[PDB]
This record gives sequence, structure tokens and C-alpha cells, in this order.
Amino acid sequence: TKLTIWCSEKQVDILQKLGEEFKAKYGIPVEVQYVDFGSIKSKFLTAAPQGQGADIIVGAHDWVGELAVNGLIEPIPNFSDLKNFYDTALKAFSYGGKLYGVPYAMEAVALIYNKDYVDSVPKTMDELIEKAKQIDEEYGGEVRGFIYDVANFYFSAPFILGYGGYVFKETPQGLDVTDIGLANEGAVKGAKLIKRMIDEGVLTPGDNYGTMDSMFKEGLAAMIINGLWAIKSYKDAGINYGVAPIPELEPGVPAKPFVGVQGFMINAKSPNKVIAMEFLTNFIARKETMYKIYLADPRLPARKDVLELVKDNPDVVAFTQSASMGTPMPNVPEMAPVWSAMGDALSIIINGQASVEDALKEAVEKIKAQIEKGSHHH
Ligand SMILES: OC[C@H]1O[C@H](O[C@H]2[C@H](O)[C@@H](O)[C@@H](O[C@H]3[C@H](O)[C@@H](O)[C@@H](O[C@H]4[C@H](O)[C@@H](O)[C@@H](O)O[C@@H]4CO)O[C@@H]3CO)O[C@@H]2CO)[C@H](O)[C@@H](O)[C@@H]1O
Repeated sequence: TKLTIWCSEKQVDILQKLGEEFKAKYGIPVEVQYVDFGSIKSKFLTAAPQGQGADIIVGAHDWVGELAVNGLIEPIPNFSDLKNFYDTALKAFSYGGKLYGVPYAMEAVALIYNKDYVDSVPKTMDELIEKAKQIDEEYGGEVRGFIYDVANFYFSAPFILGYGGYVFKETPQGLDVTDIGLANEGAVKGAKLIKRMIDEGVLTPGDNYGTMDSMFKEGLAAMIINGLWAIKSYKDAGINYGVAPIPELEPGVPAKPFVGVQGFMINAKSPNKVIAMEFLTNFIARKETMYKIYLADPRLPARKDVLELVKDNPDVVAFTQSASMGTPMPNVPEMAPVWSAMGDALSIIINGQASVEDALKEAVEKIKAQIEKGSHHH
């Protein structure tokens, strides 16, 4: 009789502290295990059917459909505190008419900049590119003017979607997963802006999340694209940072980031589901508990009465502005192959191995082929 939780490095300390509180009040020990974020879903897909998955996992709402149709996460029954959560957060964790998690936070990326190098936020992507090149020259390559995880579709989406790409078409009958918008004229235009930044040398093909995040924390990157999950580490590193929406792609044409929702899901195969349900609906979901989570992991709260406490914080203001321009990630099982296909296309594009139009058409054909083959069933 023990509850086990898998989560990323950002939640481990606070969830272990809250787990000791739950042990004091209910008598049940809680063990929190770090698992790298990019492996949680894959490890759970192989472990849970074997009886070796955690009771509770913490992660992003795009996973919900794939996990639900494979029978691996438990629906959450209605409970009266749900009226206090934002509908956008509850819809993101809903699939097939059922709620499949308790959300704790919403998030989007934004432009994060180091005020020691950036005095005026660029208003357009053209101005950002010019400012990055000036920094690159001024400090002789010791400081990067602009860097981000370029070949990760999650981080490059604001440019693709902003110009009119889309993942699946919205219809009155739901998402049409045969109508994929990732190689339309808008997607091409957004992918060409990415290529232009490579060609002009402000990004490189080797740029990745770890080097971005490390360089910013060391004071050697002026401008990055990242989310609220990183800001505490940058405050703790003593960086004098600011946050703004991603600059418009052209005048009057905004970037359009994904919106994500982070949340708690229960393993349907757990022998401890009954206690896991109490933990989530009668302890984690409470206003006081959700505010403690915010203090340790300061993303946008999913409960309105907690957001109300922190709504004046300038980081909350800026990231709310970014998220307001965004679109929630789809959560249908068919999202699963999209990330790999688009990551491969972006790698090809930035390495000059194919034209933008060709690389995106190949990506869409590969996604269609995976959907047709039922790759999302395990
Ligand atoms: O096939 C490639 C990979 O595809 C899938 O990964 C997706 C995720 O499912 C998406 O949710 C998204 O991931 C974002 C994530 O939403 C966002 O929060 C952020 O993640 C933070 C994390 O919240 C934080 O706690 C800490 O751990 O830092 C993470 C950032 O390093 O950024 C993620 C993007 O990197 O997009 C990815 C695709 O990149 C699939 O689940 C994977 O298993 C698969 O490998």
C-alpha cells in the first residue's frame, strides 16, 4: 500500500514534500521517481501493461488519446471542485467525453531575453534576426544572439502555425485526421523563415534544448524560445531576464504557439487506483495544494482561484499574452506520429538535404501512412 509517481525534474521536490503531507494525514507513503520528460510516455507504454508502471504519472495533455485508447489511464469522475478549473484545462484532458486527468497548469512558449544584452524587445522577426546578428558580432561569438531547439516541432510550431499551417482540420464532427495542414502554403512559409535564420547564420543545425538552456543560465545567450518550466531555474541562476510574446512574423501577423496543459493521470492497471483517486481529487486538487505547486513550479495555474493570487506577476502576464495567441495541442491518438515526422523534416530542412516543400510533403505522407497502419495502437 504505497503510491508511486513518475514525473520530470521540475516536480520531483514539491511532489515528494506533498507526499509526506499525504502520508501524515492518510497514512499511505508516497514515492516520487524522476523520469526524463521525453521518456515518461514511452516507459509507461511498455511498463504499465506488465504491471510495472507507476500509479500516477505527470505529463502533457497531448498524450491523453493514445493512452486512453490503449486502456492505460483511468477516467476521473466528476467532483465538485472541478467548477474551479478553467474549461480550457479540463477540455485538454478530456477525450471521448471523459475526463482523463486532473490538470495543474497551462503553458506556452515565449521569447525570453537577457536584459544585459537586449534593451528593446524586437517587434518583428526581422528585427530579432538583425539584433541577434549584432550581438553575435559584438561579443565575438562568446554570446549567442538567438538560440532555440530548432529541429523540435514543439518549439518551431509558432512559425509554422502562425503563417497558416495546422495539424488536423477542425470540423463540426471533431478533428479530421485525414486533413493534415503541415505542408500547406502557410506551413511552407513558416518553415522558410526557419531556413532563413539558418542561412543567415543566427541559428545552427546543432542547436538543441540542452545547449540553449545551459547557455541562457550561464549568461551566454541573449534571446531564446522557452516556456514557464524554465523560469525558476533562470531566476535562481541570477539572470536578469524578461519575457515577451514571440515577435510578429510580419507586421500584423502574430506567431501562434502551441498551448499545453500539464496534469496528473492514473494508471488503469494500478492495484492502488482507489487511493490514487483520493490523492488526486481530495488532496492535489485543493486550492492550497495547487498554490504550493505553483510556488515550486510556476506555470499558469489551472485553477482560477489560484491564478487570481498570482495574476499581477509580470511573467504570468507575459506568458498569458503568449498563450492567448496560441492553440491547444491536439490530444487524439493520431498525434503520436506527428512529432517524429515533423522533427525529421525540420532536421532535413535545416541541413539543406531537401527543399522545404519536399521535406514537408514527405512528412505528411509519413504521418498519413502511420495513421493508416494504426501505429498508435500498441
Ligand atoms: O517523438 C518525439 C517525442 O514526441 C512526444 O513528445 C512531445 C510531447 O508529447 C509534447 O507534449 C511536447 O513536449 C513538450 C512539453 O509539452 C513541454 O512541457 C516541454 O516539456 C518540459 C517539461 O514540461 C518540463 O517539466 C521539463 O521536463 O522540461 C521539458 C522540456 O525539456 O517541452 C516539451 C518539448 O521538448 O512535444 C514533444 C516533442 O518534442 C513523445 O511524448 C515523446 O515520448 C517522443 O520522444
